[PDB]
Amino acid sequence: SQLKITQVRSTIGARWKQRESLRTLGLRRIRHSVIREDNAATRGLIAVVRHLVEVEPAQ
Amino acid sequence: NGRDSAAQRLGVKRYGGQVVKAGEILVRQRGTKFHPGVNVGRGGDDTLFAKTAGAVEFGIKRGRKTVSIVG
Amino acid sequence: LIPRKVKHRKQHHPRQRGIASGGTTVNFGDYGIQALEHAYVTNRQIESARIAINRHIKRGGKVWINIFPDRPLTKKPAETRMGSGKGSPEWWVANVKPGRVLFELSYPNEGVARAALTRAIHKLPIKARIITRE
Amino acid sequence: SNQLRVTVRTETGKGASRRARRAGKIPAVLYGHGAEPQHLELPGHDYAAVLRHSGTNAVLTLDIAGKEQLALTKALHIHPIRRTIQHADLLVVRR
Amino acid sequence: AKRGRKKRDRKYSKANHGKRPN
RNA sequence: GUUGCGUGGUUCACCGCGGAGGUAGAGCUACUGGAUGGCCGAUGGGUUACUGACGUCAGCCAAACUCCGAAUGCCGUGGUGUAAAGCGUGGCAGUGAGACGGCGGGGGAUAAGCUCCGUACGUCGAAAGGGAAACAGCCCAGAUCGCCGGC
RNA sequence: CCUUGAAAGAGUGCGUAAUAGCUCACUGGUCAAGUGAUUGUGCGCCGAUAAUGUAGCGGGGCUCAAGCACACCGCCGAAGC
RNA sequence: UGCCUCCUAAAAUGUAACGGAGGCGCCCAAAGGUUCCCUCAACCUGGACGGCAAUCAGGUGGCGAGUGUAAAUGCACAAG
RNA sequence: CUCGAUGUCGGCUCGUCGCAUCCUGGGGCUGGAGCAGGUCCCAAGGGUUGGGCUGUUCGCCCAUUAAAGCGGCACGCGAGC
RNA sequence: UUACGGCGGCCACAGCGGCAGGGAAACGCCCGGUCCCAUUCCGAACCCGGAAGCUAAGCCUGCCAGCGCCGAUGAUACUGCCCCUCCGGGUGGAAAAGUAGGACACCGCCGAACA
Ligand SMILES: [Mg+2]
Ligand SMILES: [Mg+2]
Ligand SMILES: [Mg+2]
Ligand SMILES: [Mg+2]
Ligand SMILES: [Mg+2]
Ligand SMILES: [Mg+2]
Ligand SMILES: [Mg+2]
Ligand SMILES: [Mg+2]
Ligand SMILES: [Mg+2]
Ligand SMILES: [Mg+2]
Ligand SMILES: [Mg+2]
Ligand SMILES: [Mg+2]
Ligand SMILES: [Mg+2]
Ligand SMILES: [Mg+2]
Ligand SMILES: [Mg+2]
Ligand SMILES: [Mg+2]
Ligand SMILES: [Mg+2]
Ligand SMILES: [Mg+2]
Ligand SMILES: [Mg+2]
Ligand SMILES: [Mg+2]
Ligand SMILES: [Mg+2]
Ligand SMILES: [Mg+2]
Ligand SMILES: [Mg+2]
Ligand SMILES: [Mg+2]
Ligand SMILES: [Mg+2]
Ligand SMILES: [Mg+2]
Ligand SMILES: [Mg+2]
Ligand SMILES: [Mg+2]
Ligand SMILES: [Mg+2]
Ligand SMILES: [Mg+2]
Ligand SMILES: [Mg+2]
Ligand SMILES: [Mg+2]
Ligand SMILES: [Mg+2]
Ligand SMILES: [Mg+2]
Ligand SMILES: [Mg+2]
Ligand SMILES: [Mg+2]
Ligand SMILES: [Mg+2]
Ligand SMILES: [Mg+2]
Ligand SMILES: [Mg+2]
Ligand SMILES: [Mg+2]
Ligand SMILES: [Mg+2]
Ligand SMILES: [Mg+2]
Ligand SMILES: [Mg+2]
Ligand SMILES: [Mg+2]
Ligand SMILES: [Mg+2]
Ligand SMILES: [Mg+2]
Ligand SMILES: [Mg+2]
Ligand SMILES: [Mg+2]
Ligand SMILES: [Mg+2]
Ligand SMILES: [Mg+2]
Ligand SMILES: [Mg+2]
Repeated sequence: SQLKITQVRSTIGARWKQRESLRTLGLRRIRHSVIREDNAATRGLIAVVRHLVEVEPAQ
Repeated sequence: NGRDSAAQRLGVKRYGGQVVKAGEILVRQRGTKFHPGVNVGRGGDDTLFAKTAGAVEFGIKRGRKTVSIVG
Repeated sequence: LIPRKVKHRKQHHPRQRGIASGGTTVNFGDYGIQALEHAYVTNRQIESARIAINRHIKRGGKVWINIFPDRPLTKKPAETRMGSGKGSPEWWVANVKPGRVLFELSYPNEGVARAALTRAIHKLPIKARIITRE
Repeated sequence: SNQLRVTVRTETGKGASRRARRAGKIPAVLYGHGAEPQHLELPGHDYAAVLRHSGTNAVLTLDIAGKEQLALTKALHIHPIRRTIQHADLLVVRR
Repeated sequence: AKRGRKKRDRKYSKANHGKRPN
């Protein structure tokens, strides 16, 4: 159950928790993508940075 | 108008579940807003220090909020 | 309309946000005036509206004023620079939120009652409508 | 007498209530002697018309989507501004 | 009066998103 | 802030668990005060149509009211993640006149391109490029260099 | 307040200082299809009102929309990728 | 202009103004320590002076009294 | 904003603009018989005096006139007085 | 084990109040102030020696929603973060009050009669 997260909006103007959640997820720049195991922590991060990312269930 | 006094930095210093050493101050307060429990002294100005090493525990003792140390 | 006593002569301005949660329906009379906007209604405005209703009906009926101006507002002297102590109280004001019923009226004639309530509404610094007791 | 076409609320909450009110229904609950509450959806216009015609204490022979059981209105929540019904409290009655 | 009003009114635009300096 | 030498994940983020609260709201026959309309009627008035106490019946209000009471934020802890987090000790600093915008407040007349606070809030300062006609502080976005490529 | 009851006021509004006159509140049949009140709403009208020169779309121009709402389809667009 | 208490102060701490309210520059040889004991205010009824309210008796009363002194937090398990 | 200088009242001279109109022009209503008015609407083409007192602006007054308007322009204008 | 006397846990869903039933052991009421001890006066209280009488009280058992107490679900207020020019919306939390209801406690140790 892996999720594919892609950064869509920029980090400029983002708040501290949002920037740090993006860093924890591992996204560097816009249009960058990572694959993460779906669980409670991952969904918490995605919830915090929902407006800056788009998430689709890629395998 | 215009006068004031210094802020006294009152309140809880160690919270529930925290590991403390003997003598650690736990609650600075005026009067007994909290009450000493097992292994907890009071102090000359209601200071609620720890008499033993352990973990903090807040409770109820028939109306009084109490702070106790479990070893 | 002035309180006999207050515990604090100088108070912060009442906060003008949200919808009124209490006194939103007619309780005493069968006709009422319901506010639709926030304002600081003063005792002078209240007296004006009350006299308007009374002097239009001219006889019969009962009028209730379910608001009291017990919040004071201060004002500094006219010719003074900025910031040399808070000013002395000048006005007495009631904090009104949308949905709050201001006046209550009962009268045998619906047309005359509605005309008097409209006359009252046109004296207040708010948009207000007329609601019945269903 | 006062027949009502109600359905069980699939989802409850702030957003669900807002969506139902926008769609034109009235969220409600049904409790009483059975010590068990149910969340039902009441169509707005017909329920309001029933309330106007037959009064507040009118017996409501509403039937669940599959079952029939009459009840009574215990309390209604009316918006101060819109003066419409947001919520209904229906109490079962043992005749 | 008019200068301030007209300068303040133009922050209501799609690009500025409802805010502007001063 | 930078840099030398130590320490090495101790920092921070999310999830779970253990904790203190009295703000928003709300309530008040739960206190202290204010306050609308009745019933009853304490006193005072010349047998009382006049003041109408206390309660009680309904409806209310409060920064210095609270029987209550969030959301957030804060402390600790167990996991997961994350190079240029953190901590100690030395060398060398600069800064200590900030501005505007969003939200919460005080002063002011709830006026000021006014003034004073808060805000792991933003930008400018010290940030070029695209948008807003022009337009430090608004929206998008952080320029290693080259290209007569694409989205 | 009642009464020839076809129908109907010690008066609905201008109007005599007063008495009159004036219409109207109401009915008979002539014609024959909708007529009024009121609620919430979308977009519009007035209130509107300073001084060098149009001067409150950036301009030309635009309702045969190049305006507004909803739905949909392409593309342009930065030193971002 | 130093110190103490509350609100502003936005439910940890801290937080400005020539913002809103008050206090302190002491007092007690017991108003300190310890041991033991007790529960107040208010209201009702009855009772020479004595009455709204002096001391007495009986009920009701869980904190609405009291705390050396401002306010806050506490104290009826009493810190009274 | 201007402190390594932005000359401050009144007057003279020269103006220019607005209309919230003083006269002249056109109207509605009138508690407009006529003459004269009042109030409101349209209208900025032109015109809108000379003296006494005061540093004055302002103001009072004298004699006229169809009229003796109200304001902005660094309270227009001192490298023009 | 039944139902009694203590000691505790907990501090109202357990309290207050009303209505009934009990004195085997016990617990109390009760008899006097000679002894210890005491009354800011009083053997009222405390303390001392006892059982002449008794469940009338305390106490125990059962029944009462009466006052008081606990209290949902749903909805709403409020709110973190986004969208948004305000209006409002999305998403995640979520009251107080009120309603349905609950409730005249529950749990452990020792001792006596009974076991
Ligand atoms: Mg303080
Ligand atoms: Mg001391
Ligand atoms: Mg309320
Ligand atoms: Mg009005
Ligand atoms: Mg909490
Ligand atoms: Mg407080
Ligand atoms: Mg509040
Ligand atoms: Mg109260
Ligand atoms: Mg409060
Ligand atoms: Mg805080
Ligand atoms: Mg260093
Ligand atoms: Mg300094
Ligand atoms: Mg400074
Ligand atoms: Mg602000
Ligand atoms: Mg401010
Ligand atoms: Mg400023
Ligand atoms: Mg700020
Ligand atoms: Mg600088
Ligand atoms: Mg730039
Ligand atoms: Mg920066
Ligand atoms: Mg730019
Ligand atoms: Mg393209
Ligand atoms: Mg315009
Ligand atoms: Mg690049
Ligand atoms: Mg504070
Ligand atoms: Mg604080
Ligand atoms: Mg002093
Ligand atoms: Mg003492
Ligand atoms: Mg002593
Ligand atoms: Mg004592
Ligand atoms: Mg200068
Ligand atoms: Mg100089
Ligand atoms: Mg120069
Ligand atoms: Mg001129
Ligand atoms: Mg004109
Ligand atoms: Mg005439
Ligand atoms: Mg005329
Ligand atoms: Mg002209
Ligand atoms: Mg011409
Ligand atoms: Mg000049
Ligand atoms: Mg000169
Ligand atoms: Mg010059
Ligand atoms: Mg000059
Ligand atoms: Mg010059
Ligand atoms: Mg026996
Ligand atoms: Mg005796
Ligand atoms: Mg007994
Ligand atoms: Mg008995
Ligand atoms: Mg709930
Ligand atoms: Mg509740
Ligand atoms: Mg009970």
